[PDB]
Amino acid sequence: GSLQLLEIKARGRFGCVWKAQLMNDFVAVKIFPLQDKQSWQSEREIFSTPGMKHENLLQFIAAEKRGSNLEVELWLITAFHDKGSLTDYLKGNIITWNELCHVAETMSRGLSYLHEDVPWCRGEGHKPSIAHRDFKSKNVLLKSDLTAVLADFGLAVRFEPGKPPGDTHGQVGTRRYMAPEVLEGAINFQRDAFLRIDMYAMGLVLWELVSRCKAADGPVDEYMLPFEEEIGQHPSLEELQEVVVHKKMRPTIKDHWLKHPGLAQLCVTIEECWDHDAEARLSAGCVEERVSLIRRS
Ligand SMILES: Nc1ncnc2[nH]cnc12
Repeated sequence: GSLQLLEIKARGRFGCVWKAQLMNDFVAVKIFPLQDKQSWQSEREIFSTPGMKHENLLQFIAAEKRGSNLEVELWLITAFHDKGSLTDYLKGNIITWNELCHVAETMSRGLSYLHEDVPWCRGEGHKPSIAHRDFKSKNVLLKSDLTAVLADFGLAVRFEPGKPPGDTHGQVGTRRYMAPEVLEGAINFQRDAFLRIDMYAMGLVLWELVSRCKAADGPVDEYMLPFEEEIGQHPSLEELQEVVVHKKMRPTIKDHWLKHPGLAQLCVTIEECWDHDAEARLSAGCVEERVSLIRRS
């Protein structure tokens, strides 16, 4: 190769992302140990679906089966986004209202577009809807200009009559971002149903953005993960089930945030996104449109 590995950037779930050098540029190389072949094959099949060339989805370069028995590593080469992920960005920066609006609209744009069935993409073919299945601020990367890029499709599932998937399990996502349906183990293998599970998680990602924005007044608090403040960064299926399902709670929307006309309307939108009733949640496309028209306020 002229592929030259440089440094570890992210420790992913089933794989590990290296900054790497290719030709005169950088590329991200995710390395799967050989027991995670089926995450590498899942993830490469998603990237290989028609119409996945899109400004707000991570871009695919190559998948390499580096060898034969017991030596085999599985490499997946995508574009490298130096600015990194949204969660670490939020960890170290407080963002402007224009930046929030831009990351919110491009992030819902890339999600609505993942979610979208496109009868035909020229030279390529049918793009079915795709549910992410692990949507979170770790999995939203950021361009130089803060444009959102969705990443990490190792759990994504296509809704394509006739091309079925492999083993698809019920509770596969990061626990903190799990819709109550999911926590309770109750999930129809239907497109609308999975989409709405993604939308509950984008709701919490929106919250995270709002929580580190300069909100024309009060001080801005240090970044926390959804529910890190209520239970832990981690604690289990059982505590989330209390706080999220039984007691009905969500990350606090601060009173003083409501005195900004933009943030007031974005929080209304968040609350519809993370509604207990799955059927009451907005689609990604309706969030993209909302965000656009709030910017315009
Ligand atoms: N985790 C990551 N951080 C930065 N750039 C990436 N490009 C692909 N994955 C990436």
